[PDB]
Amino acid sequence: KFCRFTAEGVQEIDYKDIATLKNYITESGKIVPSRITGTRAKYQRQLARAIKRARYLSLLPYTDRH
Amino acid sequence: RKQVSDGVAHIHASFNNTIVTITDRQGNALGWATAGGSGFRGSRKSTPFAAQVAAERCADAVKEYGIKNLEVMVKGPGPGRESTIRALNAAGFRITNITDVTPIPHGCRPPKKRRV
Amino acid sequence: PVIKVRENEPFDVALRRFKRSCEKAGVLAEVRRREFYEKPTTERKRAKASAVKRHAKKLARENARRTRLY
Amino acid sequence: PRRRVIGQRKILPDPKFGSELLAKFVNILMVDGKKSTAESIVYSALETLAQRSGKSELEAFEVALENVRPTVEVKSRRVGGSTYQVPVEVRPVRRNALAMRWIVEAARKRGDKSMALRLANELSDAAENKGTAVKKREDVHRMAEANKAFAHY
RNA sequence: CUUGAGUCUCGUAGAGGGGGGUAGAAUUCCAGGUGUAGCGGUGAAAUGCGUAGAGAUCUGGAGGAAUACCGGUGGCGAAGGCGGCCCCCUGGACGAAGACUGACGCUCAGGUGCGAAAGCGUGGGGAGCAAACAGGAUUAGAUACCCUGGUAGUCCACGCCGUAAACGAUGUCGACUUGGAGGUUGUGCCGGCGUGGCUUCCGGAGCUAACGCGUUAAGUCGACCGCCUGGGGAGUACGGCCGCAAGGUUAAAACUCAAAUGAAUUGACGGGGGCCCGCACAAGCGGUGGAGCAUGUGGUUUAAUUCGAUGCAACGCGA
Ligand SMILES: [Mg+2]
Ligand SMILES: [Mg+2]
Ligand SMILES: [Mg+2]
Ligand SMILES: [Mg+2]
Ligand SMILES: [Mg+2]
Ligand SMILES: [Mg+2]
Ligand SMILES: [Mg+2]
Ligand SMILES: [Mg+2]
Ligand SMILES: [Mg+2]
Ligand SMILES: [Mg+2]
Ligand SMILES: [Mg+2]
Ligand SMILES: [Mg+2]
Ligand SMILES: [Mg+2]
Ligand SMILES: [Mg+2]
Ligand SMILES: [Mg+2]
Ligand SMILES: [Mg+2]
Ligand SMILES: [Mg+2]
Ligand SMILES: [Mg+2]
Ligand SMILES: [Mg+2]
Ligand SMILES: [Mg+2]
Repeated sequence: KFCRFTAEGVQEIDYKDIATLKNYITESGKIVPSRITGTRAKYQRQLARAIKRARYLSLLPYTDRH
Repeated sequence: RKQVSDGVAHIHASFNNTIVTITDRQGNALGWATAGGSGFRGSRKSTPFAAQVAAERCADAVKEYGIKNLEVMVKGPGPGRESTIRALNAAGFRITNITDVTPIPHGCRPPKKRRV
Repeated sequence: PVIKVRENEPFDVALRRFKRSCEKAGVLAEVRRREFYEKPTTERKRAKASAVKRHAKKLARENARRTRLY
Repeated sequence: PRRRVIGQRKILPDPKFGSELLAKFVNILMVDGKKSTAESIVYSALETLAQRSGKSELEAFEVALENVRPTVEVKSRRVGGSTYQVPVEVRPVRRNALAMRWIVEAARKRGDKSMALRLANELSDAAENKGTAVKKREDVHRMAEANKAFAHY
């Protein structure tokens, strides 16, 4: 488990932080469930909100078959 | 007529049939074979063995192009997904890649459920 | 599920890597679910029925540790 | 049956050639419990089969079995109301049982007069892939090829 | 007067709502390239599509509609409902520390508003799906189920309709009455110790006809409202009101029955599930059904063709 955003006192997940964001998407570009990454429900919503913002700016891929 | 030595095998594995198309890397189809055209009709057509025979004929059908290595793009849920890839390796192609390209809407309304 | 056949990997292990990579992505699970329209009423019932049984099995297993068979 | 409990029944070996294989052939040929009658037919066919190829009494019967023994057959099975014929590998003991049975029923429906000769002509025909038994073998094998797709439950 | 009710200050989470914009995937179609004989569909088929070049694959374009993953007996909303991302307008809930008002409250017939889907009107749009419809099957028949297509509709704007198993089949408000395990969202003090809101399951007393409910009560009580009085006839007729219509709403009676009903119990049954068995299948061998005759029966005939047995379990049976 160990939601790392609660342990590091995060306040926003900042879609620009691609190094952090790529740890929560699979090889095919899909958001990983909080049941797998142990993220707490509050930050998982911010995490998904951040990832969809980075996908729009092409900082992250929607799929692996682009 | 023309030599290539670098092809892509598109396996189209549906529940009812398997279509094997060997294209060149720019997508120009060199040859193709289907399970339905291999002498398998109806129930036989949807079998991994029939899809295997389809790959054997598509390897023969693109023989004069001298293809040495091949990429494998598998599309669809049908029984002849993995059956076709082993038959393409068995024919004598060196498989460079195996990728899934099955389309997923992120879409249109699917047809209504069958009441059988 | 993209697989690159790496250097000095036999085919059978490389093909096993492909089937495993496809199941993690759930491509076959997603395809079968999308071939027929699922009413919102039924997609919510199957969602509720899945949770209700996974909860009951968790409860009914825990008291199995509290009970002997012989 | 629903419970395996089928220890076979010892079978004495052919009195003349001491061949446990050939005793079963007599048993397959036998009618009405008339074993003495069947052994005479088998013995007079084997001598005729031997002196027609000169090989020997026993392995002339063995080389005919080779062309009749199946290696694969279909078993019935229904899936959606329709019947799926599933090819299945014949085990070694049943390969001999089918070979002997095919030869005898191939012989029985022949035009020769005496079954002794009538059998030897079939055992001779199978020696070069010509008779009805080898025809009945190739008919089984092609169906196991036509139905080869269904080799899984 | 301040405890009920409300106002203010700081923050929190949220698919709450209305407007606008935009992204990626996918389907379809259009044009072009490669290519050649099938594709599609089914339990199996056929209708259909294809040598006028399909399907497959690639390139570019058009268009509509829905937002995979996240996603969660998670969240928000009075309910109906609400899900990509961004902006604009806007509603509510909640928490901490106080300040303020000073019963300003609760409930609510009539009335007003909101209210899924289908449907109606006017004008757009139309990819996919798909009532109607057409064909192919299946079938004794098949106004179906299945297949191939396919129009209204589904989408947008504005208006109407006002009904749903609109369900927690559980009116709203307030108080009190053992616990356990979670979810979600604040907050205080030092992962621990508390304290609030909402929510899921289990369970005690109690209650219940039982099933079950059980601090989110179906427990113990108080305030107000709605509704019921056997089944059918019937939420029907007539009338009124409402609606463009479809219809909604309010709402009988004659007549008829002696029950209708709820919950649980024991069986039996299921084209429910699980586990077993049996010449039950499977694997084999020999028969019967054809022939002649023997024998029994049915029927017919007769003066009488004595009576009885007459699915399995009568018919070389009483005999
Ligand atoms: Mg369909
Ligand atoms: Mg009120
Ligand atoms: Mg009223
Ligand atoms: Mg509508
Ligand atoms: Mg309209
Ligand atoms: Mg119009
Ligand atoms: Mg249809
Ligand atoms: Mg009603
Ligand atoms: Mg409900
Ligand atoms: Mg009601
Ligand atoms: Mg309970
Ligand atoms: Mg009425
Ligand atoms: Mg009226
Ligand atoms: Mg049998
Ligand atoms: Mg007879
Ligand atoms: Mg009588
Ligand atoms: Mg009597
Ligand atoms: Mg009688
Ligand atoms: Mg009896
Ligand atoms: Mg008897």
